[PDB]
Parts: sequence; C-alpha cells; structure tokens
Amino acid sequence: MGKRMVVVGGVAGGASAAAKAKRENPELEVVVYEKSGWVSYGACGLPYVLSGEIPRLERLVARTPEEFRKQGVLVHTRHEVVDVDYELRTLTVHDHAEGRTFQDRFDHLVLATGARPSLPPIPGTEQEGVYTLRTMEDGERLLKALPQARRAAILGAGYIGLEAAEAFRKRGLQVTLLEAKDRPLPHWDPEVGALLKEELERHGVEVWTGVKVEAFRGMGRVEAVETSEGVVPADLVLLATGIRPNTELAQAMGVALGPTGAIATDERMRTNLEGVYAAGDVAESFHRVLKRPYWLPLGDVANKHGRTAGSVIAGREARFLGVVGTAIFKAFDLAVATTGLSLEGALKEGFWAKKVFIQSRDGAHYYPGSGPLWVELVYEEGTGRLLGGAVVARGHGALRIDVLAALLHREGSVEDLLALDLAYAPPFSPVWDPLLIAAQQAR
Amino acid sequence: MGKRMVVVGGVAGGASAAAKAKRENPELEVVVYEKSGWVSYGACGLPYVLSGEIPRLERLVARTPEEFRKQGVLVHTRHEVVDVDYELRTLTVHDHAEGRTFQDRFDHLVLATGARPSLPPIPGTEQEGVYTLRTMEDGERLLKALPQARRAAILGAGYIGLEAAEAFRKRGLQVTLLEAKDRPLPHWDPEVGALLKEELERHGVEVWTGVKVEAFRGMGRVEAVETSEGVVPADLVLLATGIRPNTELAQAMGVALGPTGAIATDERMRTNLEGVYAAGDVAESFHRVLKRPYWLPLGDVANKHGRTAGSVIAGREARFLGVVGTAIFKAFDLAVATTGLSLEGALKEGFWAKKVFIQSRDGAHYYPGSGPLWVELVYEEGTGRLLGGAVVARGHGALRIDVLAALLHREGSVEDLLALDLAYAPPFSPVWDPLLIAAQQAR
Ligand SMILES: Cc1cc2nc3c(=O)[nH]c(=O)nc-3n(C[C@H](O)[C@H](O)[C@H](O)COP(=O)(O)OP(=O)(O)OC[C@H]3O[C@@H](n4cnc5c(N)ncnc54)[C@H](O)[C@@H]3O)c2cc1C
Ligand SMILES: Cc1cc2nc3c(=O)[nH]c(=O)nc-3n(C[C@H](O)[C@H](O)[C@H](O)COP(=O)(O)OP(=O)(O)OC[C@H]3O[C@@H](n4cnc5c(N)ncnc54)[C@H](O)[C@@H]3O)c2cc1C
Ligand SMILES: *SCCNC(=O)CCNC(=O)[C@H](O)C(C)(C)COP(=O)(O)OP(=O)(O)OC[C@H]1O[C@@H](n2cnc3c(N)ncnc32)[C@H](O)[C@@H]1OP(=O)(O)O
Ligand SMILES: *SCCNC(=O)CCNC(=O)[C@H](O)C(C)(C)COP(=O)(O)OP(=O)(O)OC[C@H]1O[C@@H](n2cnc3c(N)ncnc32)[C@H](O)[C@@H]1OP(=O)(O)O
Repeated sequence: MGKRMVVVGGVAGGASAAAKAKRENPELEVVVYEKSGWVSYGACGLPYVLSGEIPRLERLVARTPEEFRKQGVLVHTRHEVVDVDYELRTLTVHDHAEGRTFQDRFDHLVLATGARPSLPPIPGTEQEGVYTLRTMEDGERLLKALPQARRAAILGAGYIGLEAAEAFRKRGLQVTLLEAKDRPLPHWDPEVGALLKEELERHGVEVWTGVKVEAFRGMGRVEAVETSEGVVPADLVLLATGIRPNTELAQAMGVALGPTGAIATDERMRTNLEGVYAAGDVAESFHRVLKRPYWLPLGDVANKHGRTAGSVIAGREARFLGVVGTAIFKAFDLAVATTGLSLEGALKEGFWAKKVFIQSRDGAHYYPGSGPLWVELVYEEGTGRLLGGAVVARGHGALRIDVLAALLHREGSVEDLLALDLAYAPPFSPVWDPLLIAAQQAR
Repeated sequence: MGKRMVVVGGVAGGASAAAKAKRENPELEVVVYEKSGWVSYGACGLPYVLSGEIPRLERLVARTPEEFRKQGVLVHTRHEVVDVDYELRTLTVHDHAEGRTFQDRFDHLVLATGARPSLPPIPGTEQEGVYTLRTMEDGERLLKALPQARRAAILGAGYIGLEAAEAFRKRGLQVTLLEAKDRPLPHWDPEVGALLKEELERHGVEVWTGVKVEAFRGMGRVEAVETSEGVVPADLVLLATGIRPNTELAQAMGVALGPTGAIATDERMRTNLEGVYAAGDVAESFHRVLKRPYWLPLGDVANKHGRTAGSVIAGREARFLGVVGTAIFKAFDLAVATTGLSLEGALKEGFWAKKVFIQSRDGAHYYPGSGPLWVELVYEEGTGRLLGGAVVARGHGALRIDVLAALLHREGSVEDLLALDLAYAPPFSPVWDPLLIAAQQAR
C-alpha cells in the first residue's frame, strides 16, 4: 500500500522512524509533529556546546526540516498533538500550530514523545537561575546565563551532570556537585564512583555526598541552596536528577504502560493498539540479562527503536531484539563505560554474584603516554556467567566495553572471555588485554 | 611432586612458562637457558626505541634475571642448549656457558626457541649496513647506525617494516619501502593496503611496489640496492621479509612438526613426546575459523602458550583453545587491526564469501577532532557467518576489532553483530557504531 504515517515527536526515535519508513517505502505519506521547534538534534552534545568546544548550537542537528522536505518528509515544529481519537476510531490527532488548531488522520501512528526531567520536590525550584538540560531550548537558556559566571550548584551526580560539571568548569565557574547517595554515579558499584570523585576533585569540583537539599534561596532569583550539610552559594543551579517518560498522551488514548512506566512494546515496536508503535525514550526495551522489559533511555537505543518501527511500517521485515544496558560517557580525563548489571544490582536480582576489579594500563608499561585502564567484571558464582562489567580509561577508545556487551548478548561466561583472541600491540594494550587479566585471573 | 622444569628460550613463551609454573607450584625447580643474553623483553617495543620515543633499550624488559632469582627462577643468558638426549632418555641438555659446556636433566621440557628472520637469497646481504629487527642485539646494532642518517631501504611491507618506516622517518632518514607484491600489507585485502600507501606517502615515505630486488651493491659496505625498477641509494637497509620458527633443535630430538613447519601441540601445549611442551613462536596454534593448525607468531599468543604450559606442568588444569588471528599495529597516524580471514583467503579456502568496506568517523560528525574510521567485514554469502574483518582508525583505540574477534570465536553472524548493543556517546562513536553501519547495512 501507500498510506499515512504520523510521528508524534521528532527528536531521535521519531526522526529515525520517519527517515527509515519513507526511504524503505516512498509511497507513504510521512508527517512529523514536533512540539519543540527543533527536530533531529543530538541532545548528547549539549554539554560540548555549553563548554565552548562546539561553537554554535546548530552544529548539533543532523537533518533540517528543509533536508527532510527534499527527502519526502514533512516536519512541523512547534506543533503539539493534544488529543488522539484512537480506537475510539481515528481521525484522531487534534493539534496545535502558531495560531491555530486542527485535525489529522493516521494509518500508522509512531509515539516518540520522549522523556522530561524528573523534578524533586524542593521549594524554590521555580526561580530565575534554576535550569535543566534536556533540549535545544535548554541549551539556549543556559548559553545566555553562562558567560557571566560565577558559582554553579549541580544536583545529581549521574552521567549528565558529571558531564555538566566539566562544561561549567571549562567555562570558568566554580562548581559544587550535590548528591543524595554516598558516591558519584550512584547507580554503579562504588569503585567506579571513587575514581570519579578523585577526577572531579583534581579539576576543582567540590563533591558534597549524602546531602539533603532543603531549599533554593532567593526572592525569585536563586543565590543559595540550603542543604542538610550547610549552605552552597550559587547564582546558577542545574537540576540533573533523572528523567521520566512522556506517557501522558499515550495513556489518554489507552496505550498500555509497562512495569517501568515507559510504553510497552514487542520486537516490532508495536504497542497494544493496532497500528500504534512507540520508539525512543518513551519506550521500554527488553533487557537481555534480566530477561524482562526495562527502561533504557539512550540515544542509540532510540535510533534502533525508530529504525525498527520505520522498517516495519514500510513493510520490511525488522525486529528489535533488546539491550544489555551498555553506556559510555566522558568526564574530564576519564572515559566511563558500563554494561549489564553492577554487583549490587546483580545481588538485588538474586544472583549469587561476585565482582573482580583490576587496574591495568592502555598500552605497554614502556610505551610513552600509556595510561591507566580499569576493568570491572560482575559474574555468577558457579556458572561463570557474565552479568555486567565496567571499563574506565582516558581512551577515545576503551570501549573495550563493547566486547563485554557482545558476550552478555549470548550467555557468555568468564571462561568464554578468557578464550578470546584480542588484539595486542604496545601502543594499545599491555600483552595481556586488561579484559583477559580481569578474567578469573587476579582479584 | 617437586621435579625439574627446563625452559630452552626465555623470551616470551619461555618466560611466561617459567613464571607461571613457579608461582603455581613453588616445589618445582625452574631453570631458563636463554642463548641471547637477554631474557623477558618486548620485541614489539623495538621500533619505539629506534624512533627515539623510548629513551633507553632496557626500558623494554619486563623482568630481570635478578628479579626472577628473587622469585625462585634461575635464568642463564648466553647459554645455548646444543643437544637433547630425549627418548632416547633424558640426561639430555648438553649446553654451553662462557667458556664451558655441560649437562643437565629435565622432568619437564618447554621448547620456546622462537623464530628467526627469513632471508631472501640476495647477493650482498652479508654486508655491513644490512640489518634485521628481531632481538635486543639487533636493537643495539641499529641504534648505533641510526644517528648518522642518511638514506634507508626497507625490504618488505609487512607490519614490522611499516613500523620501521615510521621509526626511521622520526629519526630523520629518507626512507624507501620495497615490496615484491602490489600493495603494502599484501596479506590483507587491498583497501587496507591502499589507506596505508596514502599515509606512508603523506609522511615522506616512498613506496616501490611489485619490485624484484636484484642485489645489494657495495664492497662489503652497501650503498645501493639494485632492483628490477631501478636503483635505490641506501647506506642502511632493513630486511623485514618474514620470520620462520626455530625448529632445528626440536627436530634433532624427534619432536613432530605440523604442516606449518612450527612445532605441533595439543590444547595442553604438549608435543608428541611425553614431558615435552612448546610455547610461543616455535609453536603452531589451532585456528578456530579455519578449524586446523596455524602459525600465529604474535606475542600475546606466546604469553598464552607460555602460561598454559606453565600451569599444566605445576599440575593446574589449563587449556589453550586456539586463535582467530587478531592483530593490530601502529603505522604513523593509522592504527590497523585485522582478524579472521581476508576476503582473498576466505575465497582460497573455498567460501562463497563477500565483503563490505565502509568509512565512518570516531565520534559524532559535530564533535571536535573526530577522525575517520573504517571497518571491513568478511562474511559467508548465505549463512551470514563472519569470517574476518578489519578496522582502521587513528584511535588508541579501535580496537573495536575485539568485538569481531569475539563473535568469530563462537560462530557469529552478521545478524548477531547487528543485534549487539554497543556504546554510544559523541566523543567516541557516531550514534550507529561503525561496526553496526557495516553490518548488512550500506555497501
Ligand atoms: C545533556 C544530555 C546528554 C546526553 N548524552 C547521551 C550519550 O552520551 N549517549 C546516549 O546514548 N544518549 C545520551 N542522551 C540521551 C538522549 O537525549 C536520548 O536518550 C535520545 O535523544 C532519545 O530521544 P527520543 O526521540 O525518544 O525523545 P527525546 O529526545 O526525549 O525527544 C522527544 C521530543 O518530542 C516532543 N514531544 C513530547 N510530547 C509531545 C506532544 N504531546 N505532541 C508533539 N510533540 C511532543 C518533545 O518536546 C521532545 O523534544 C543525552 C541526553 C541529554 C539531555
Ligand atoms: C620489531 C618487532 C615488532 C613486533 N610487534 C608486535 C606487536 O605489535 N604485537 C604482537 O603481538 N607481537 C609483536 N612481535 C612479535 C614478538 O617478537 C613475538 O611474536 C613474541 O615475543 C613471542 O616470542 P617466543 O618466546 O616464542 O620466542 P622469540 O621472541 O623468537 O625468542 C626466543 C629466544 O630464545 C632463544 N633460543 C633459540 N634457540 C635456542 C637454543 N637452541 N638454546 C638456547 N636458547 C635458544 C633465541 O635466541 C630467542 O631470542 C614483534 C616482533 C618484532 C621483532
Ligand atoms: S542523543 C542521541 C542521538 N540522536 C540523534 O541522532 C538525533 C538525530 N538523528 C536522527 O534524527 C536520525 O538518526 C536521522 C538522521 C533522522 C535518521 O537518519 P537516516 O535514517 O536517514 O540515516 P542516515 O542518513 O544516517 O543513513 C541511514 C542509512 O545510511 C547508511 N550509512 C550511514 N552511514 C554510512 C557510512 N559512514 N558509510 C556507508 N553507509 C552509511 C546506513 O547504512 C543506513 O542504511 P540503510 O539504507 O538504512 O540500510
Ligand atoms: S613481544 C610480546 C611480549 N613479550 C613479552 O611479554 C616478553 C616479557 N614478558 C614476559 O617475559 C612474561 O610475560 C613474564 C613477565 C615473565 C610473565 O610474568 P608473570 O607470568 O609473572 O605475569 P605478571 O607478573 O604479569 O602477573 C601474572 C599474574 O598477575 C595478575 N595481574 C597482572 N596484572 C594485573 C593488574 N594490573 N591488576 C591486577 N592483577 C594483575 C595476572 O592476573 C596474573 O595472575 P595469576 O592468575 O596469579 O597468574
């Protein structure tokens, strides 16, 4: 056939769905409704623009609504879809431009509305120099504030947030990091968080841990931050405390949520309603180690969701087959890579789990420049089964993490990892790869 | 028990064996006889000493005979084992110190004699500024010649050789590369050799291809190199044309050679004689893609041999389970990694094989500094089974090659690679990893 595919949201999942569907089947009418007035941009890059490394914000968009148009795809920014007359029985789609509101129908509907910041309840959040880092507009806001220092407080020592810390220091601010749990990167085992505390500290960041924030001081302006542990003075504050999925519209039309709260999906990205798909951060994914659904709001997973929905609609054969949880981020001079489950998580799930954590190099002892390289393996006591892993390096790669993600994907034991014929040469690895050394193999 | 382990050769295979056995069972009498007067050093490092980047040649050794002694291991350099009275029936081991010759016995024998340069029959090789890069003493000889320029010819455009060209340019010389076959790195598909020709050229290296060397001109000094394509003036010439294993003493004792010419072995590194193992460059290894014995003289495989033999002897349970051929080297601003089979070799072996070759980046389009990244996949037509692949980057690393090595290890298809959840973030990968892009996925 040659019918009508409506994409709600156009950031990553949504743009992927649109771009792939129209390529795979040029008969479709493909329309994207984005509320934000930008479309198809790398949120991941926002801290590099903040920091000054990337000169202009527009650098971050992959495709313009104009290039889209050239390619058969009609994108509307600043259009919010306010209601769907689903099943029910499509029309559906009332939505809003500049001035007006109006109707549309669809044959295939891709929900790709993303995630919004998850705001803690703290009096004084509403003030003038409290910010959030999610969108292009967020970037504009911030980018205005920044030059004109002086003192920043960042709530949340998650990856973005560690990422913001570096950006603000690169922009000359003094920065203190506040975290309610005891370590930075609290969702991973503590050795890694340690490494990070030391690197933040080396670069002038103050890291307050185990800290209850009580309010943001000011008369609508923000100058403080009052905490259980004292008062942090700050004319800019960044809330970096989580995101939650944008599910509200999809519940209105009776799309089912999964246990995570994100929209449920099958290997075809299809929801519970016929003709409705979801993609990207509003959607659950099957975690392959946990053997259940999971929310993993990463941008590469959004692209793989989007592209699967896209292909499926264009009548190609395409399945999405799940995640293992691999992430990497850059914080100052560390590259921090995780995958699978941390020992704590492994334990919480009931495994009889053990961890090893080793410190190697990134190149021969004798090689000029060779840096430290840590690897963590989390495994199942008896079986040897791999459950998760971390590698940290200065390295632009390592990224060695990818090998673990590979193994986690099938069952994959410590034994299997030992048997792997990895690449040796003095500039890149010691003669035993740090993954091999960590395998069984020292403690 | 508490018997006597004798290791002939003490470079990498040999050293690993000795060190692992003594640790694993301290009751062993462990003695190493090395002919070369150095022991336990990184030949792979030699070009970085050549180039000046690593200041002194001793920086390459990992353990001194002294530190070994402290750890229960007796090493003798400048000791050649000249005969073995095998089975036969051990005394065996007549060998030679400084002055003397003498007898020893063994209960376990590890043959780790390595490999020697494989010289093409060329009149005038015997002269004064012709050199080879294999040993610590080779390193001395060249380090003497180097400062004092002026014109270098390298025969052979293998990894050492490309490695040498870089070293020599960093040391001021003009360098011309002479290769008999049509490409640099003739052993791999040609895309890769091409990228290297361009890099070599961009750094001042002249690269003569399809070139028959006829002889080394001079009166016992060398100043030329006469070739089917003209005359290359050269006061220093590096022969970098292959190695062959040192199987001579082992044949004398009736140890069996494999079809490769290297010593045959089992998963326990045991030879055909009871009590006799081999480790390192003298030893074959089972290739897991080709499902037969293979020669893969790399230093990481030597450590893996060595440590297996070692363990086995101290009566730990240990097995070596083959290789897949993964290698990586650095030539100027390229890191070049291959694994499995090139398409050529794939086809020689009779697979219905195809290849894909793609060029991506190492980091988001918008990220500062992101470089190119290429990836080659070699696969079976129908099944989708991976057969080999290459990745080249500037990257320290990528090294992504390890993922393929991983997959090659189990059967592993292009499909499987596709399903992998790798790590995305702007500094390190585009949002589709270049492995993923390559997979089915563009041509
Ligand atoms: C600072 C930062 C750094 C990051 N770094 C990384 C990294 O290093 N690696 C990585 O893999 N990921 C990273 N991410 C994650 C990235 O933002 C997402 O995971 C990815 O872009 C997936 O997006 P998506 O299309 O599902 O939706 P989102 O990017 O959440 O966007 C959906 C858009 O659709 C719109 N929409 C919502 N409701 C409606 C409606 N009712 N009608 C019409 N339109 C609507 C929204 O306004 C929104 O802008 C980072 C994110 C941030 C914020
Ligand atoms: C310039 C250069 C660069 C390299 N780069 C890399 C790289 O980037 N990555 C990688 O994986 N590999 C690399 N290698 C490979 C490395 O040399 C070997 O593959 C590795 O060290 C394995 O060694 P082995 O112990 O089996 O024996 P070898 O290293 O060949 O040494 C065994 C030693 O035992 C001695 N011996 C021999 N016969 C007798 C006898 N009859 N009695 C007593 N003693 C004896 C020899 O004199 C010799 O020095 C490189 C090599 C060179 C030369
Ligand atoms: S914060 C996380 C990041 N978020 C974002 O990426 C937001 C922006 N991205 C997007 O909006 C989508 O990713 C877009 C760009 C809309 C989707 O783009 P397309 O789906 O059109 O994808 P591409 O233009 O990247 O190309 C897709 C096809 O092109 C082949 N290909 C890509 N790159 C290469 C290289 N380097 N060499 C050879 N071929 C390449 C891909 O294989 C793909 O092929 P198919 O034809 O789809 O199989
Ligand atoms: S050109 C190719 C390279 N050639 C060479 O390597 C030549 C020189 N090398 C050698 O001679 C051998 O590799 C030597 C150094 C003699 C062998 O040394 P050992 O066998 O004693 O090995 P190590 O001292 O490296 O230690 C082995 C045990 O130590 C554990 N371990 C290593 N590194 C770490 C780090 N960074 N963090 C924690 N643990 C570490 C190894 O796992 C290994 O453990 P065991 O299981 O006890 O052997």
